[PDB]
Amino acid sequence: VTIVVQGGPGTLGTALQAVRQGTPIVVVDGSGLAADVLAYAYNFMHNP
Amino acid sequence: YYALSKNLGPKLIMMMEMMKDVSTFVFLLLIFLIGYGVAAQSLLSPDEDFSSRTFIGVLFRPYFQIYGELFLDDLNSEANCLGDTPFTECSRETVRMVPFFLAVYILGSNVLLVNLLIAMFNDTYMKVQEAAEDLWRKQNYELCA
Amino acid sequence: YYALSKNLGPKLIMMMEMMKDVSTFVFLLLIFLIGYGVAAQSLLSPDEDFSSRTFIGVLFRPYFQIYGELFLDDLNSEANCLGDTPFTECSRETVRMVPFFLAVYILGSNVLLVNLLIAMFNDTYMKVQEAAEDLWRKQNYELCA
Amino acid sequence: SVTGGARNFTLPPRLETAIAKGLRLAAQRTNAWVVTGGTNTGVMKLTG
Amino acid sequence: ADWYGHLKSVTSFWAVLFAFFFPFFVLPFINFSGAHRLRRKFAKFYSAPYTRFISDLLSHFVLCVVTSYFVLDKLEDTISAIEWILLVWFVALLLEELRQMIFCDGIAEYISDTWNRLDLIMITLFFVGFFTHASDPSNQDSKVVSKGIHAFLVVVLWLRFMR
Amino acid sequence: SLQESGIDEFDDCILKAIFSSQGKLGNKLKQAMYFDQLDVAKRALSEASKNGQHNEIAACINDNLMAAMMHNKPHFVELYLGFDAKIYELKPSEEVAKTNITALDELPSFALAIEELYKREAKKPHSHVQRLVSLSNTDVLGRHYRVRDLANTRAYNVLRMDQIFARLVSKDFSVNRDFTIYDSKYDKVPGIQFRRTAQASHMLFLWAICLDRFRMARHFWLIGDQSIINALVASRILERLSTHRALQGPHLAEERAKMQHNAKKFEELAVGVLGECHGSDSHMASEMLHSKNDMFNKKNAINIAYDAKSLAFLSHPATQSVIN
Amino acid sequence: INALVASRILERLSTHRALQGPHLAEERAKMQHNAKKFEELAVGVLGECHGSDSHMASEMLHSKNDMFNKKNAINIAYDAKSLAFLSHPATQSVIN
Amino acid sequence: TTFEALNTDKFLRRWERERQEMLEARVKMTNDNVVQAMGMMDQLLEHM
Amino acid sequence: EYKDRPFLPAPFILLAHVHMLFMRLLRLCGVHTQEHEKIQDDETKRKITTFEALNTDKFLRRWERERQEMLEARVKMTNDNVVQAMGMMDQLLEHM
Ligand SMILES: Nc1ncnc2c1ncn2[C@@H]1O[C@H](COP(=O)(O)OP(=O)(O)OC[C@H]2O[C@@H](O)[C@H](O)[C@@H]2O)[C@@H](O)[C@H]1O
Ligand SMILES: CC(C)CCC[C@@H](C)[C@H]1CC[C@H]2[C@@H]3CC=C4C[C@@H](O)CC[C@]4(C)[C@H]3CC[C@]12C
Ligand SMILES: CC(C)CCC[C@@H](C)[C@H]1CC[C@H]2[C@@H]3CC=C4C[C@@H](O)CC[C@]4(C)[C@H]3CC[C@]12C
Ligand SMILES: CC(C)CCC[C@@H](C)[C@H]1CC[C@H]2[C@@H]3CC=C4C[C@@H](O)CC[C@]4(C)[C@H]3CC[C@]12C
Ligand SMILES: CC(C)CCC[C@@H](C)[C@H]1CC[C@H]2[C@@H]3CC=C4C[C@@H](O)CC[C@]4(C)[C@H]3CC[C@]12C
Ligand SMILES: CC(C)CCC[C@@H](C)[C@H]1CC[C@H]2[C@@H]3CC=C4C[C@@H](O)CC[C@]4(C)[C@H]3CC[C@]12C
Ligand SMILES: CC(C)CCC[C@@H](C)[C@H]1CC[C@H]2[C@@H]3CC=C4C[C@@H](O)CC[C@]4(C)[C@H]3CC[C@]12C
Ligand SMILES: [Mg+2]
Repeated sequence: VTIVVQGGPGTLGTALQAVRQGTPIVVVDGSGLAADVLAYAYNFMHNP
Repeated sequence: YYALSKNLGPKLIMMMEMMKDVSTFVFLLLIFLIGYGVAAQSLLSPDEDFSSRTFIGVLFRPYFQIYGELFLDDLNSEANCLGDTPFTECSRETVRMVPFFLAVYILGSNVLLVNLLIAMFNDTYMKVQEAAEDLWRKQNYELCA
Repeated sequence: YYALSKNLGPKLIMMMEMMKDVSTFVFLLLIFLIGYGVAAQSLLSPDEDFSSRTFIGVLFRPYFQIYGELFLDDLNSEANCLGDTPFTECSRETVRMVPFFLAVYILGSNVLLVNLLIAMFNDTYMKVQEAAEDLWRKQNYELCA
Repeated sequence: SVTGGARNFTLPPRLETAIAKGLRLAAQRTNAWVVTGGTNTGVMKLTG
Repeated sequence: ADWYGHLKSVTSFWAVLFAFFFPFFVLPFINFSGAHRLRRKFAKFYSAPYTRFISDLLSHFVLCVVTSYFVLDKLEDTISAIEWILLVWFVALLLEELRQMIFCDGIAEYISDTWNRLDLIMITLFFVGFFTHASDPSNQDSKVVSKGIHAFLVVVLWLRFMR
Repeated sequence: SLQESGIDEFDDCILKAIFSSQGKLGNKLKQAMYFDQLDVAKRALSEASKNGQHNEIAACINDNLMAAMMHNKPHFVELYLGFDAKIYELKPSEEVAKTNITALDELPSFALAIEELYKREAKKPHSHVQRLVSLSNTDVLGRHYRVRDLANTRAYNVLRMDQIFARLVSKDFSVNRDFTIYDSKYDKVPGIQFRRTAQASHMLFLWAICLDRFRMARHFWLIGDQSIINALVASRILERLSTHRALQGPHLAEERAKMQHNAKKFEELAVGVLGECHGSDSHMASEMLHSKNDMFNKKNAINIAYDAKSLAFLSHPATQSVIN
Repeated sequence: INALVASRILERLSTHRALQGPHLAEERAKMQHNAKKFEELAVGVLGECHGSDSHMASEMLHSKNDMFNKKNAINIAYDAKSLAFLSHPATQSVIN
Repeated sequence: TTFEALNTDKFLRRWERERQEMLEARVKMTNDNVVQAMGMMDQLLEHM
Repeated sequence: EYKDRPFLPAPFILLAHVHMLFMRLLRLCGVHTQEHEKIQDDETKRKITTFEALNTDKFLRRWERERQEMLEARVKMTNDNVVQAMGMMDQLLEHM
C-alpha cells in the first residue's frame, strides 16, 4: 500500500510505477500539490 | 380492643409473627440449655440420686442466666468452695470448670442466640411494616363484621 | 437433625458464620479484658505475691462484668473500704479508682464492642439470609447422600 | 510505501498531526515494513 | 513488593515466625526472588520490613507479658532486676522515639498519628512511676502510688498493642 | 478526503486498498484482524463464497485461526467457524524439538500450537500462568512430586496442564486423551469428523479456561459436546483459580473477583441447559442426571456439581426432583 | 367476583397438598404472581368504579350475589383473603 | 447426548432472543439503524 | 513506618542506635568511608513522560468510547439524528 502525501513530478513517477506494476495506491485529498491532481483525476474519471 | 388505632393494630400481628420466631428461638435455645444444665448439675452435685430436684436444677439456673442474672454467689455457695477468691480452694477440682462451661454457655446464648433473635425480629418487623395498613384495614373490617 | 426443616437449616450455617465473628470479638475483647484485669488486680491487691489466684483474679471478674453482673458489693468487700457510701473512707487511696477504670472498661466493652457485634451480626445475617434456600437445598442433598 | 514531496512539504499542523496519528496507529497495528525516500527533508523526515 | 521485598509472595504468618525463631531452619526454605549465598539469604530475609514488623510485634508482646508479671507481682524493698530490664528497655524505646522524631517529615507529621502520642504517654508515665518507686524504695505507700501509676501504664500498653 | 471524513475511516481506506490487491488472502485476513473490521472481512468471505472459490479460503483460515487465537479476537474465531474451519489441522509457528518421550511423540501437531499459545501467554511479565507452573512443583508429564532443559523448554505442554487441571478439579478426575484417532487411516468411519474437532475444541477450551477468556471458552463449549459437565468443570477450575496459592495478594484481588464473575457465568449456563431440560422431557432429564460419566470415576453430575461446589445447580427444580 | 374467585382458586392452588415439594416452588411462586395480577384487576375495575358514581359503586358492593349463598363481594374478598381489595377507598368507604 | 445437544441449541436460541429483548441492545440497534437510515437517506438525496 | 526501622527488637535496638551513631560519626562527617546515591537518566525519565502521555491519550480515547457507550448519550444522539433525518426528509419532499 503506497500513500501519496502532497508531492511533485517524481512522486507522480512513483505513483506511475506503482500503478503500472500493480501496487494499489492511497491518495489523500485536501493535502496539497500532486494529491489534488490525482484526486481530481480519479474523481473526474470514476466518481459517479 | 387495640385494633381501632392505627399504631397498635399492626403491632399485634407483628407480635404474633414475632412469637413464631420466639418458638424458633426456643428450638435453638433448648439444646444449649439442657446440655449446660446436665453438665453443670453433674459438676455441682456428684454422687447424688436422681429426683425432681435434679430436674429443677437443670431447668432453673440455665434459663435465668441468659437474661443477665448470674448466680455466681449462689454457685459459690452451692459448690462449697471457700476463699476470698471464689474458686481457688475447693474440696473437689471439678467444680472449677463450673464458671468455664458458664463462659461458653453465655457465649452460646447471651451474645449469640439473642442477637440472632434481634436479626430475625428486624427482618420480621420489615416484613410486617412494609404491609401494615392493609392488616389494619382488614382488622377494621373484622371489627365491623 | 435440624437440617430437614427450612427454618433451622440455614440457622446452623448462620450460627457457624456468626461464630467466626465471635472469634473476631474474642480478638477485640482480650486486650481490654487483660488490660483492665492486670490494672484492677494490681489496684485491689498491692504487695501480694504472684500465683494462680492472681491469674483467676485477672480472668474472672473482667469477663463477667461485661454481661451485666457488676460485682460492686464484692469489690467493696475486696477493697476493705468501710462506710455507708462504698468508696469514701478506705485505707488506701488507690482503690477509689477501682470503679473509675471499671467505668472506662464498660464504656470499652458493654456499650461499645457488644454493639459492634450487633452490627457484624446484622451484616452476617444479611449475607446468610439473601442466600438461605440454596444452603438448605445443599444440606437436603447432604442428608440424601 | 510512503511517497511525497521532499523539499516542498508545507502543511498546517492540525492536518500534519492527523496524518501523523493515522500513520502512527497504522504502523502500530500493522507491524509493516515502511519504504520511504532516504533523505532528511519533509515527509520522509516526518515518517522517520 | 516493598513490603515483602526479597521474599516473593508465598509466605505464611507461621512460616516467617518459625524462620524468625529458628535462623538455622531458614536456610532449607529455598531462596525466594559458598558463604555469600547463605549470608545473602539471611541478609535478604532480615532486611525485609515484614520481618521488622513481626520483630516489633513479638518484642512488644514480650514487653506486655513481662510488665504484666511485673505489675501483678509484689515489688521488693530494693530495685529488682526486672525493673532494671524495663528501665533499659524503655530507654531503648525513648531513643527509638527520638530516632523517629529526627528522621521524619516534621514534628506535626510525627505527632498527628495517635500511636506516637500514646507511646509518648507510656514512656512519660513509666518514668513518672519509676521515679515514684525509686524516690524511696523502703516505703509501702510509694509502692502503692507507683503501682497505681503502673496500672495506667499497663492499660495504655495494651491499648498500644492494637497497632 | 482528509478534512471531509472522520479520523477512524483511514484504517478503512488502507484496508480497502489491502482488499483491492488480489492473491494474498491470508495476509489480507490478517490485516483485517489487525484493523478489527469484522463486517468488512465477513463481506469479503461472503463475496468469495458467492463467487465459488474455496481452496484459497481453506489455505488461509487455518493460519487465520492460529493468528486469531494468538492475538485474542473472539468474534473472528466465531466468524471463521461455519466456513469449514477444521480446528484439528492447526500448525504452530516454530518447530518443537525432540525430547525422547513416547507420549510426547504422539502429539498430532496442533498440541504444539496449544503449547505455543501457552508459551506466548507465559511470556508476559507478572503472569499467573508462570507462577502457577512454578508453584505446581510437578514433572514434564504431570506426575506429582518428581521435581532439566526438556522440563524448561517444554514446560507448558498440554498434558502437564491437563494434569494441573486434573488436580485442580479434585483428586479423582483422571482425564483421558486419544491421539491415535488423529490419522489418515481412520477416515472411512462416518462420525469421526465430529470427534476429531470436539475433544480438540475441549483442549482449546482448557486453554480458554486458563487465560480467563469467556467468549472463546463459550464458543469452544458450543463446538464441543457434554456441555453441562464441561460447564461445571469450568466453574470448578475458575473457582480454584480464584484462590489457588499465587492469587493471594492485594494487587490481584479485582482480577480474582473477575474469576468469580466468570465462574458465575458458566454455572448460570449449566442451569440454563438444565432449564431447557426442565422445559421438555423431565423424565429424560432425570435419566440424564442419573447417568454415569466416563470423564470421572463413575459418578453422576450432581456429585460433579457437589465437587464443583455450585449452589445454583443444586437449587434447580430438576435436580431437586431427582434428590426428592 | 370472577377475579376474586380467580385469586382464591390460585391462592388455594399455590399450596393445596400436592405442591409442597422443593421441586415445584418457583411454580407455586408463579401461582402467587398470577393470583396478584387478578386481584390487581379487581382493584382496577373498582378503581374505575371509584372514578365515577361512587354511590352506585357503594350500591354494587352492597349488592347480593347469586353465585354464592347471598353474600356481598366484601365477604367474597374476605373469603378470598385479598388485602388489596380491602384496602381500596371505595371498600373502606362502605366499611366506614 | 442428542437430547442434550438439542436442548443446548434451544437454550442458546432462547438466550439470544432474551438478550435481544433487553433495553440496552434495543437502544443500540435503534441507534445503528437510525445511522444506517441517514446513510440511505443521503443516497436518496444524492439521487434526487 | 517499618521501612525506616533498624530491625533489632526493643531491648537490643540501643545497640543498633550505637551502630547508627557510629555511622553518623564516621559517615557524613570527618573520616567518611563511602556515601551511596543514585540519579535517574534523562532518557529514562523522557521514556516515562512519553509513556505517561501515550497512556493519557489511550485513557481519554477509552473514556470517550465508554462515555458514548452510556444510555443517555445514545438516547441523545438518537434524538438529534432523528431530528436531522426529518430535516433531510423535508429536503427530499421539497425536492419531490
Ligand atoms: N528525494 C529527494 N530529496 C531531496 N530533494 C529532492 C528529492 N526529489 C526531488 N528533490 C528536489 O527537490 C525539489 C522539491 O521537489 P518536491 O516536489 O518537494 O519532491 P518531488 O520532486 O516530489 O520528489 C519526489 C521523490 O520523493 C520520494 O517521495 C519519491 O521517491 C520521489 O522520488 C525538486 O525540485 C527536486 O529537484
Ligand atoms: C427454650 C426456653 C424458653 C426454655 C423454656 C423454659 C422452661 C422449660 C423452664 C425454664 C424455667 C423452669 C421453671 C424453673 C423453676 C420451677 C420451680 C419448680 O418448683 C417447679 C418447676 C419450675 C416451675 C420450672 C418449670 C419449667 C421452666 C419454666
Ligand atoms: C480437647 C478438649 C475438649 C479435651 C477435654 C478436656 C477434659 C475432658 C479434661 C482435660 C483436662 C482435664 C482435667 C485435668 C486435671 C484435673 C485435676 C484432677 O485433680 C481432677 C480432674 C481434672 C479437673 C481434669 C478433668 C477433665 C479435664 C478437664
Ligand atoms: C476447645 C475448648 C473446649 C478447650 C477446652 C479447655 C480445657 C481443656 C481447659 C480450659 C480451662 C481448664 C481448667 C482451668 C483450671 C483448672 C484448675 C486446676 O486446679 C485443675 C484443672 C482445671 C479445672 C482446668 C481443666 C482444663 C480446662 C477446662
Ligand atoms: C475474649 C473472652 C471470651 C475471654 C475468654 C474467657 C476465658 C479466657 C476466661 C474467662 C473466665 C475464665 C474462668 C474464670 C474462673 C475460673 C475458675 C478457676 O478456678 C480456674 C480458671 C477458670 C475456669 C477461668 C478459666 C478461663 C476463663 C474461662
Ligand atoms: C484521660 C482520662 C483517662 C482522664 C483521667 C482522669 C484522672 C486524672 C482522674 C479521674 C478521677 C480521679 C480520681 C477521683 C477521686 C479520687 C479520690 C481522692 O481522694 C484521691 C484521688 C482520686 C483517686 C482521683 C485521682 C485522679 C482521677 C483518676
Ligand atoms: C493524663 C492522665 C491520664 C494522667 C494519669 C493520672 C494518674 C497517673 C495520676 C493522676 C492523679 C494521681 C493521683 C493523685 C492523688 C493521689 C492521692 C495519694 O494519696 C495516692 C495517689 C493518688 C490517688 C494519685 C495516683 C496517680 C494519679 C491517679
Ligand atoms: Mg513509634
